[PDB]
Amino acid sequence: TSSGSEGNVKLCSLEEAQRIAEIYPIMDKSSRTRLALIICNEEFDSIPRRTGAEVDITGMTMLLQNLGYSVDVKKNLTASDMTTELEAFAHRPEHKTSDSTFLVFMSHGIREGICGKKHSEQVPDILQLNAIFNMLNTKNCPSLKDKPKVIIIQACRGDSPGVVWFKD
Amino acid sequence: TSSGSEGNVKLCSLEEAQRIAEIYPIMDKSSRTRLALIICNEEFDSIPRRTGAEVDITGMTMLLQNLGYSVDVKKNLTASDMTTELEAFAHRPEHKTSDSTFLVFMSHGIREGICGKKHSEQVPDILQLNAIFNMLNTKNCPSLKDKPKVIIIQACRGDSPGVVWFKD
Amino acid sequence: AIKKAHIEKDFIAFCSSTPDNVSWRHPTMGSVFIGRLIEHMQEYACSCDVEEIFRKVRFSFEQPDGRAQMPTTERVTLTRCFYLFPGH
Amino acid sequence: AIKKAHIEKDFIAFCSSTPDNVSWRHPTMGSVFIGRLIEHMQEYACSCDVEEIFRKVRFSFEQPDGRAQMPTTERVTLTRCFYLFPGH
Repeated sequence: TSSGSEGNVKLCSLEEAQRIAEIYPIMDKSSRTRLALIICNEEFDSIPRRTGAEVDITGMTMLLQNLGYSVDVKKNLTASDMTTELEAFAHRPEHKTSDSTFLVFMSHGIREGICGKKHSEQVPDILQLNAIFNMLNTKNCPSLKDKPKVIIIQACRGDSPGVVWFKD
Repeated sequence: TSSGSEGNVKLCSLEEAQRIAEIYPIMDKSSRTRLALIICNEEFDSIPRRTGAEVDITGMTMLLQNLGYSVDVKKNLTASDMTTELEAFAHRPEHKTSDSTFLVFMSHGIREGICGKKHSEQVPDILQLNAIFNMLNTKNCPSLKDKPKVIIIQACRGDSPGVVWFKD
Repeated sequence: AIKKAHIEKDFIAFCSSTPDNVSWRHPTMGSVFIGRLIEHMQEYACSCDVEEIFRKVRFSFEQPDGRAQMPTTERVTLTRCFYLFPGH
Repeated sequence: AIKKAHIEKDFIAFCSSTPDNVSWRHPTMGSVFIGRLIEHMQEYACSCDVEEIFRKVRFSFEQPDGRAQMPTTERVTLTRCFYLFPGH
């Protein structure tokens, strides 16, 4: 049933879990404090409005909660604000009593990275994927040492259609 | 036995293969023309000699042959020569009657990419990983469309030791 | 006593398209990649590790239409399989 | 008739270390990553797909010594499992 905390996520039965040395350890459900962060930019100064972004926010928020994560949702941030938010997320004490984390980024994007709210061609406002890794690594986030860190990014990575033609 | 063409690679039995819709198709052994390319830089103009590189060449060459690939070995190339060699490899007619390919790169390396033979800090001679993908993609190598392209790179990606300290 | 640990480990990134290339978003239905990811997570989290789920998402994009994209898994240092074990 | 195909698909890259970081090579024994990859390929090509083998190589590097490195899988657009099926 979809009435439970896991919603529309298909459950893993006890028999299936026993069927599954090479797996990341899962902390006790009763005491663990899983955290997830969604950063979504919808309204921009110079780039068109990202219509439908709210559907993405709703969908990802509910899914991550279904999977057991407490979800923080931050909207319409500059690359500087995104950096500050990531730094704060890395400092959260809940990670110590967590076994994993999810980070979701949704915005306009270019080849170099993810667009902040103030982005324009004249004055770039970009957050690089490299910066995300650095802020969440063992040096800057020791609490997530040995724990899976999943980064999801919705954004263009350039202007090309990503296709080529071929004949049969 | 290690006397066969597969050498020290453990064989997949017929029963194991049948045990294994979501797998890349394998072409007939009798007619397929699998190709692999190893580029290894050992002797440089300004960077120290890569002692032991010959052990790597021997090991990778023999392994790729064991797996069914005809291996081309090219040594001590500039980034320009590497580009020319990659372009030639992408043009090989054997890829048409192949199901996959392996590309191996072994050299000194920096954050930006793989060092050519003429590399120095004053005059960089670097091949980017991005260029390797571009030269082997569907646009520039249509013969390898839908076929696994495996790229292996031995090189530093910077000067850092890659470690941090923690206490128990 | 102090011990050494890898500075970067246990990461997986999943991008909506390949480098240089666009990602699509429906004005009312949302981003295609996001919608596709949710559906696959709901279906396969019980039985598949995250890497395998991401591969399945990729496979669902295989046949290109007028709005094509190929999600890319990036910078992977997962040393183990990450199973979500939904319900536990 | 012409049809559309993804410009970039069915790629997997495997690097000897993480970005910013060194990779090690023994003067007589060769590169650690290369040697470790060969051993894992010889053992696991029969039973595991290339992605899984690369993960196993990563796991073997987990405990850092005086010369640490963490091999990284990059830019993956494999839509299927790639099994080598050695012997066939």
